[PDB]
Amino acid sequence: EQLWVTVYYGVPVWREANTTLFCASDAEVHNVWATHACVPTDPNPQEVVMGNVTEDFNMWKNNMVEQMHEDIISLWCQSLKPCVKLTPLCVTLHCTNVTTMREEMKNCSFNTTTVIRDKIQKEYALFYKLDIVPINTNTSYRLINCNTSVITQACPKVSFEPIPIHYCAPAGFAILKCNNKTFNGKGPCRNVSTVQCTHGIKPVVSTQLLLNGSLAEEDIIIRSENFTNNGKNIIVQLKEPVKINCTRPGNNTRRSINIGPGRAFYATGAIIGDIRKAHCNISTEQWNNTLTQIVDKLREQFGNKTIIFNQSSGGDPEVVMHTFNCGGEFFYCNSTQLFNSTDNITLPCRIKQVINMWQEVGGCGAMYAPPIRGQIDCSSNITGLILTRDNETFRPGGGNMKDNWRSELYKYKVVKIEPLGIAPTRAKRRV
Amino acid sequence: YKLDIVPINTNTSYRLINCNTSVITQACPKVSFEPIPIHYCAPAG
Amino acid sequence: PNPQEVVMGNVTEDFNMWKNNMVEQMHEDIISLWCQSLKPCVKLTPLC
Amino acid sequence: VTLHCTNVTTMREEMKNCSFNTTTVIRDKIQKEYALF
Amino acid sequence: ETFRPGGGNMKDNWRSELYKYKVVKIEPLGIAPTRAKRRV
Amino acid sequence: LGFLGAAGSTMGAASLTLTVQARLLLSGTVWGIKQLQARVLAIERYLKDQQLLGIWGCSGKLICTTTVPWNTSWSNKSYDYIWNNMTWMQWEREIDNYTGFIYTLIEESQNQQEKNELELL
Amino acid sequence: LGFLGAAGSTMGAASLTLTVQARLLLSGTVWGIKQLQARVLAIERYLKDQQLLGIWGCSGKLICTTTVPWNTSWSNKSYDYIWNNMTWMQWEREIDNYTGFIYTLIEESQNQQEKNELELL
Amino acid sequence: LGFLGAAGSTMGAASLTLTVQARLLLSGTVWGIKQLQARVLAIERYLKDQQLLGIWGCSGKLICTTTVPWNTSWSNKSYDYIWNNMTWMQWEREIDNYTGFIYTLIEESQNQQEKNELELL
Ligand SMILES: *[C@@H]1O[C@H](CO)[C@@H](O[C@@H]2O[C@H](CO)[C@@H](O[C@@H]3O[C@H](CO[C@H]4O[C@H](CO)[C@@H](O)[C@H](O)[C@@H]4O)[C@@H](O)[C@H](O[C@H]4O[C@H](CO)[C@@H](O)[C@H](O)[C@@H]4O[C@H]4O[C@H](CO)[C@@H](O)[C@H](O)[C@@H]4O)[C@@H]3O)[C@H](O)[C@H]2NC(C)=O)[C@H](O)[C@H]1NC(C)=O
Ligand SMILES: *[C@@H]1O[C@H](CO)[C@@H](O[C@@H]2O[C@H](CO)[C@@H](O[C@@H]3O[C@H](CO)[C@@H](O)[C@H](O[C@H]4O[C@H](CO)[C@@H](O)[C@H](O)[C@@H]4O)[C@@H]3O)[C@H](O)[C@H]2NC(C)=O)[C@H](O)[C@H]1NC(C)=O
Ligand SMILES: *[C@@H]1O[C@H](CO)[C@@H](O[C@@H]2O[C@H](CO)[C@@H](O[C@@H]3O[C@H](CO)[C@@H](O)[C@H](O)[C@@H]3O)[C@H](O)[C@H]2NC(C)=O)[C@H](O)[C@H]1NC(C)=O
Ligand SMILES: *[C@@H]1O[C@H](CO)[C@@H](O[C@@H]2O[C@H](CO)[C@@H](O[C@@H]3O[C@H](CO)[C@@H](O)[C@H](O)[C@@H]3O)[C@H](O)[C@H]2NC(C)=O)[C@H](O)[C@H]1NC(C)=O
Ligand SMILES: *[C@@H]1O[C@H](CO)[C@@H](O[C@@H]2O[C@H](CO)[C@@H](O[C@@H]3O[C@H](CO)[C@@H](O)[C@H](O)[C@@H]3O)[C@H](O)[C@H]2NC(C)=O)[C@H](O)[C@H]1NC(C)=O
Ligand SMILES: *[C@@H]1O[C@H](CO)[C@@H](O[C@@H]2O[C@H](CO)[C@@H](O[C@@H]3O[C@H](CO)[C@@H](O)[C@H](O)[C@@H]3O)[C@H](O)[C@H]2NC(C)=O)[C@H](O)[C@H]1NC(C)=O
Ligand SMILES: *[C@@H]1O[C@H](CO)[C@@H](O[C@@H]2O[C@H](CO)[C@@H](O[C@@H]3O[C@H](CO)[C@@H](O)[C@H](O)[C@@H]3O)[C@H](O)[C@H]2NC(C)=O)[C@H](O)[C@H]1NC(C)=O
Ligand SMILES: *[C@@H]1O[C@H](CO)[C@@H](O)[C@H](O)[C@H]1NC(C)=O
Ligand SMILES: *[C@@H]1O[C@H](CO)[C@@H](O)[C@H](O)[C@H]1NC(C)=O
Ligand SMILES: *[C@@H]1O[C@H](CO)[C@@H](O)[C@H](O)[C@H]1NC(C)=O
Ligand SMILES: *[C@@H]1O[C@H](CO)[C@@H](O)[C@H](O)[C@H]1NC(C)=O
Ligand SMILES: *[C@@H]1O[C@H](CO)[C@@H](O)[C@H](O)[C@H]1NC(C)=O
Ligand SMILES: *[C@@H]1O[C@H](CO)[C@@H](O)[C@H](O)[C@H]1NC(C)=O
Ligand SMILES: *[C@@H]1O[C@H](CO)[C@@H](O)[C@H](O)[C@H]1NC(C)=O
Ligand SMILES: *[C@@H]1O[C@H](CO)[C@@H](O)[C@H](O)[C@H]1NC(C)=O
Ligand SMILES: *[C@@H]1O[C@H](CO)[C@@H](O)[C@H](O)[C@H]1NC(C)=O
Ligand SMILES: *[C@@H]1O[C@H](CO)[C@@H](O)[C@H](O)[C@H]1NC(C)=O
Ligand SMILES: *[C@@H]1O[C@H](CO)[C@@H](O)[C@H](O)[C@H]1NC(C)=O
Ligand SMILES: *[C@@H]1O[C@H](CO)[C@@H](O)[C@H](O)[C@H]1NC(C)=O
Ligand SMILES: *[C@@H]1O[C@H](CO)[C@@H](O)[C@H](O)[C@H]1NC(C)=O
Ligand SMILES: *[C@@H]1O[C@H](CO)[C@@H](O)[C@H](O)[C@H]1NC(C)=O
Ligand SMILES: *[C@@H]1O[C@H](CO)[C@@H](O)[C@H](O)[C@H]1NC(C)=O
Ligand SMILES: *[C@@H]1O[C@H](CO)[C@@H](O)[C@H](O)[C@H]1NC(C)=O
Ligand SMILES: *[C@@H]1O[C@H](CO)[C@@H](O)[C@H](O)[C@H]1NC(C)=O
Ligand SMILES: *[C@@H]1O[C@H](CO)[C@@H](O)[C@H](O)[C@H]1NC(C)=O
Ligand SMILES: *[C@@H]1O[C@H](CO)[C@@H](O)[C@H](O)[C@H]1NC(C)=O
Ligand SMILES: *[C@@H]1O[C@H](CO)[C@@H](O)[C@H](O)[C@H]1NC(C)=O
Ligand SMILES: *[C@@H]1O[C@H](CO)[C@@H](O)[C@H](O)[C@H]1NC(C)=O
Ligand SMILES: *[C@@H]1O[C@H](CO)[C@@H](O)[C@H](O)[C@H]1NC(C)=O
Ligand SMILES: *[C@@H]1O[C@H](CO)[C@@H](O)[C@H](O)[C@H]1NC(C)=O
Repeated sequence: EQLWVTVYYGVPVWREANTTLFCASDAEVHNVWATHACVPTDPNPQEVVMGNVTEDFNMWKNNMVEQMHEDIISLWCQSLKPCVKLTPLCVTLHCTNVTTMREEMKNCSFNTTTVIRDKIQKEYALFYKLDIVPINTNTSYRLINCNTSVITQACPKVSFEPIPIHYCAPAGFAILKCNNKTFNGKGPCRNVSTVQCTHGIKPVVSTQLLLNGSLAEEDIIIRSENFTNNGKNIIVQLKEPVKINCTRPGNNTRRSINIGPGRAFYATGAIIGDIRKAHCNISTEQWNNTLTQIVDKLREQFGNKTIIFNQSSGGDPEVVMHTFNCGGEFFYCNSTQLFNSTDNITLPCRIKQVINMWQEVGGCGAMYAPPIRGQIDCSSNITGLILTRDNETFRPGGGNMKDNWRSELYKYKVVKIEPLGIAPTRAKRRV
Repeated sequence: YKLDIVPINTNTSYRLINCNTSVITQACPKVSFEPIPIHYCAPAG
Repeated sequence: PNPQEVVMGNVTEDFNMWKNNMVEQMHEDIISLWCQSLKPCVKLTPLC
Repeated sequence: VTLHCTNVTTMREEMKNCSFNTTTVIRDKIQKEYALF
Repeated sequence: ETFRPGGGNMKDNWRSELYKYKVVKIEPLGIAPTRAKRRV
Repeated sequence: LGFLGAAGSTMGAASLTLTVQARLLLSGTVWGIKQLQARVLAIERYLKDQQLLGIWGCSGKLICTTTVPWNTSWSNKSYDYIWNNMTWMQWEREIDNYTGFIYTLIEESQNQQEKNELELL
Repeated sequence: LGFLGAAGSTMGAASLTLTVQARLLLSGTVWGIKQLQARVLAIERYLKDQQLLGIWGCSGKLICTTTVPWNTSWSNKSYDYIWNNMTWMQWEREIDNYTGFIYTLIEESQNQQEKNELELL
Repeated sequence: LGFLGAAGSTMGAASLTLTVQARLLLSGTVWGIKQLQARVLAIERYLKDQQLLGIWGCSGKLICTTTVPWNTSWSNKSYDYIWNNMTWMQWEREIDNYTGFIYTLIEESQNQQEKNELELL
């Protein structure tokens, strides 16, 4: 026929396009995660229900995580520069036994800067054995990271609690979320939906244990492209969250040193409570409850008590011991009992002030939190779990940063609109 | 000047009035200080 | 270039002096100029 | 800093093997390193 | 006439490559007489 | 219904979602720099799409009447049968590798009756 | 006369200042960052107001002919009597708490005759 | 042919390069800041030119039919003789020192029939 053409604008057509994401506070003086420059308004998102869409999601290839991975490093590293720095403090410390507070505490002397530039007074402050490293016989003791990179002090007013945030692309972009908990997303989602912006996601940092995560619908999901992959390994979503509690009831005082002009370096004062190391409290039957679930499902993907949980060989402290973050502290819990294939069991935990977690990932000064004057008594949930494949034996692992955030962005993808389209109709109304 | 300097030995222990509180910076000599008039007005719309 | 200063008429408009934020907007502006004009300059320390 | 800086003990011409009295990495205990210039 | 090496000014080492280039601005607006008054 | 509402709905009778797609296309520290490279992108995205509509003599109508007829090289698709059961996703994929030629052709034709308007009076 | 000229002038016969309001709407270190968050804001301010006009089928006309009639819930105002002595400031305040419905309703009608245009031929 | 193609071609019959000029007008660290004050300038350059066309009632047509006639103060140029041999760049130079009056005068006439449209019905 004498078929003409016409163009329809505003029609739904898609395309995958890497781009940037916004931040939404959804909510208080400062915070390491900004949450103040983020747009707070989320006026009743539509969460429009799409249907009959055979859309494919790729979870390894998705770059929302990679875009977010660089964002987090930027926030931490950029939130440290506009405040004091430890140096000059990593001079050799005339440092001896403790005169009684004990164990890691190694009451220690400085012999460093006065405040009036020149005089140099011999002040002192406590330190932990993990923080301090040997280079005299047993007095040559300095900081563990002064040999490698400059050290910066956490800025006291800056908080650390993981205030939830939301990510979403600007206008002209859409977010695809398929609402059905049976997807190890590498193929088609059917019940897809659009949301104006992402729901609550809490940027928490840990290793081998994901805390304060999504609420499971009484289902256990394991997502990995190749169950026999030689690289990255199993990622687990757990049962209804289990109440895990950790605390260090070691009430401390706060000491001011005035390391330099308008600097006011801080360090642990003393102990006036009871010598009780940090510990974590998990229920005794919960770990068996989740055990039987993953075990029964593991019999399908893997050959069917032949299941053995063994500790990692070692090589990196950031991986061997479980990493915690509550109340501004940074615990290091010996995870022997968690993965031994096993009242209120007690899990030992140590504390080290200086952490270089953000020095080996993007590169800048190592961080160390100042002591907190009050109690912690921090309680938290647990919804994720990480294991590695070597009868089949599972061991703790991870290491790579891009693991702790894959458990919450599996059901999200950035998509580009293509409103242009051509259709044939009748035409030639014009000249 | 006496106002700038503050006492901390007997009468020579005299430092600056603000070294013990905050860092001190010097204005560059080229930077002027006269209050040149300015105008404030919003963008289009 | 030669502002118009157009004159409105018969307008009953209320102006709030305490509540206006032009001053508050400009108050932070002045601090920014002063504080940001000193960083690219020599620092007295070490001299105290 | 002023370099306790002498002739060359052979390297020659513009090479003037030289000492520093540096500041060391432990922020104290200056060590007397050397290098060429 | 004797020639000697010189220069000194930094705006010499790059003049030899941008002699045949020029930034220009477009002026898409124009007025043309025609027949009109098709509207009201 | 709403932002990209009725995406899986009918092929041709789903025009009710045209207006809701158009309205939400533009109106809707570390983050601040990111916001600058998040809002300018949204602006030119709307203008780039509006650029094609404006030059073709079909600005702000949601229907773009033209004079260039169909060509055998695109595809053979019947009327009223392909227009009730077909995924609009796949339809664009069929023409994407050959979509770009139409934009130049329409403007070449759009300039024809543009000149004849003065001549025809 | 000029920028917002004749603001206090008549209600209906003060249309002469429509064009001057439109031209000035967009054409017109510490401050550099401020200017960046001062010029983009001006751009979207023009586009956001232009977005509503474009979708309603009255782009670039200064008059928006429509099909949706009045509703009793807005107000009872006579013709040629309310239109010669009333503060336009107060006029907007009356409906501002219910003006949001018009934008969606007009679009729901603007798309109707868009479809009928092809059908009516 | 292309970006500013056929610039030296005929005076009036070179309309074929009108559309190619319009499409390329917008679509197309140390330098990151430079890029920010390089694309916003590109955007407003398109809008500023588009502002004049939008208010004159000739948006997206490539012609602007008006009612204001010629004036003796511009120049005396014949038809079909000046329109086949003359540099367009030189043509603009003659009126550039008096071009500004046209923009205001046209809209004073554009707003006229805008009112009469409702009156004439
Ligand atoms: C998974 O999610 C859970 C739930 O959020 C989370 O547990 C929560 O941890 C946070 C810390 O990370 C806890 O919040 C802190 O709690 C204590 C005590 O506050 C409680 O008790 C007082 C008693 O009066 C109540 O008023 C109060 O509402 C709480 O119930 C405090 O140490 C903390 O307050 C300080 O931090 C705030 C945020 O930065 C500041 O706004 C506030 O001013 C306090 O700091 C100031 O005062 C201190 C006083 O000593 C001083 O030392 C500081 O220098 C500063 O001046 C804070 O409220 C929260 O209670 C936990 N929630 C529960 C239910 O236990 C898990 O941590 C999380 N998991 C992971 C891994 O992150
Ligand atoms: C870490 O080690 C350092 C170095 O040893 C240590 O610092 C010491 O603290 C004690 C705290 O008592 C200081 O001793 C005080 O010094 C003067 C002496 O004139 C007085 O203020 C005090 O005397 C009163 O208190 C005594 C009890 O403490 C009474 O016996 C006495 O009668 C007075 O009432 C007291 O002697 C001492 O000077 C410092 N030393 C240095 C070198 O700074 C610190 O306590 C250790 N920290 C921990 C946590 O163990
Ligand atoms: C958005 O852009 C990013 C890059 O800016 C895209 O991710 C990257 O995609 C490229 C291919 O386009 C990948 O390159 C290939 O990677 C490996 C390197 O060993 C190898 O296969 C090839 O030699 C090649 O270099 C790259 O790996 C990949 N990832 C990264 C981190 O760069 C991404 O696809 C884009 N996103 C979209 C279109 O949604
Ligand atoms: C901080 O560093 C200074 C560096 O001068 C230390 O000064 C040293 O103090 C010790 C005693 O604490 C002195 O030792 C004694 O000195 C004399 C002989 O010089 C004599 O009394 C004894 O035989 C003994 O050696 C030492 O001389 C003195 N100087 C040096 C260079 O070491 C100071 O002790 C340090 N303070 C802290 C808290 O570490
Ligand atoms: C800064 O200082 C630290 C602490 O001294 C340096 O650590 C060094 O680490 C290596 C590798 O582990 C040690 O070498 C050998 O390691 C094992 C475990 O002890 C064993 O084979 C030997 O006993 C030996 O220690 C080394 O001793 C250790 N210290 C030094 C002074 O080399 C770190 O490498 C230093 N960083 C930089 C950038 O210089
Ligand atoms: C495909 O995904 C959509 C969007 O999530 C699903 O619609 C959702 O269906 C559930 C179950 O009926 C609705 O939950 C109900 O909501 C209210 C309380 O909010 C109340 O009726 C019930 O107590 C229940 O919680 C949910 O509202 C609804 N979501 C939306 C946005 O309408 C749909 O079921 C999914 N389809 C399939 C086949 O899985
Ligand atoms: C780095 O600077 C130090 C500053 O103390 C230099 O130490 C100086 O070393 C020289 C020998 O190289 C010493 O000279 C000898 O000292 C004593 C008398 O004090 C005696 O043995 C001799 O009569 C001779 O004078 C000197 O005393 C010592 N101190 C000073 C203040 O000069 C060091 O040499 C410098 N290192 C380098 C590599 O330049
Ligand atoms: C496709 O799904 C829609 C809802 O999104 C439903 O109305 C329609 O009947 C489905 N079509 C088929 C062929 O299953
Ligand atoms: C003293 O320090 C040494 C060396 O670190 C340690 O082995 C010992 O246990 C400490 N003794 C006491 C009584 O604290
Ligand atoms: C949703 O998940 C259920 C439970 O596994 C499954 O039976 C159903 O087919 C899924 N529906 C989809 C993807 O539309
Ligand atoms: C998984 O990895 C193993 C080991 O490399 C390989 O033999 C196998 O083919 C992979 N599976 C798939 C589905 O590609
Ligand atoms: C832990 O999960 C439970 C599930 O019911 C929820 O009610 C609770 O708020 C969660 N706790 C936190 C701190 O998110
Ligand atoms: C810790 O000790 C300090 C000593 O001043 C006291 O003020 C504070 O209340 C104590 N914290 C407790 C009991 O949690
Ligand atoms: C952990 O603390 C929570 C909150 O107080 C409590 O409900 C729970 O019983 C505790 N866990 C155990 C194992 O007692
Ligand atoms: C863990 O592996 C080690 C060797 O790496 C072995 O000696 C040990 O018995 C294993 N433990 C368990 C509980 O399987
Ligand atoms: C954890 O404790 C076990 C004994 O319960 C011990 O063998 C192991 O070395 C400890 N691990 C660490 C990292 O301290
Ligand atoms: C765990 O059980 C012990 C039993 O002695 C009890 O004292 C303790 O309070 C319990 N922990 C909780 C409820 O968190
Ligand atoms: C409005 O102002 C004009 C002058 O701008 C004046 O002539 C007229 O009387 C005023 N109207 C009223 C009601 O005051
Ligand atoms: C289709 O396009 C081709 C390529 O430009 C052209 O030769 C041909 O005449 C056009 N028409 C048909 C009916 O193929
Ligand atoms: C056009 O496609 C139709 C599809 O039904 C087919 O019957 C016909 O043969 C095609 N024509 C040519 C020339 O390929
Ligand atoms: C669409 O439906 C018609 C009518 O039943 C049928 O002839 C045609 O094959 C269908 N097309 C597709 C692609 O399923
Ligand atoms: C690419 O163009 C070819 C013809 O050249 C076409 O067959 C194909 O469908 C297009 N799209 C692809 C390969 O995605
Ligand atoms: C006015 O709007 C209401 C609410 O939508 C509607 O029910 C009614 O029919 C409309 N018309 C009149 C005349 O009230
Ligand atoms: C509408 O308002 C007018 C104002 O004059 C009033 O006379 C009339 O009664 C009102 N109608 C209703 C139904 O309230
Ligand atoms: C406007 O003027 C008319 C005619 O004089 C008068 O009836 C009416 O009340 C006036 N309205 C107001 C609001 O003053
Ligand atoms: C606000 O809305 C109310 C009714 O909801 C209306 O009476 C009032 O005029 C509106 N405007 C105001 C209070 O400025
Ligand atoms: C030309 O413009 C002038 C100046 O505005 C005006 O007086 C005159 O009437 C216009 N017409 C002619 C034919 O000159
Ligand atoms: C207008 O210019 C033409 C150019 O040919 C000339 O002949 C004519 O005399 C001019 N008219 C006036 C009034 O200057
Ligand atoms: C243009 O050509 C015409 C016709 O030959 C001639 O009369 C006229 O003088 C020419 N104009 C110029 C400016 O050369
Ligand atoms: C400038 O204006 C004058 C008259 O004011 C005119 O003669 C001239 O052609 C214009 N253009 C120039 C000098 O480029």
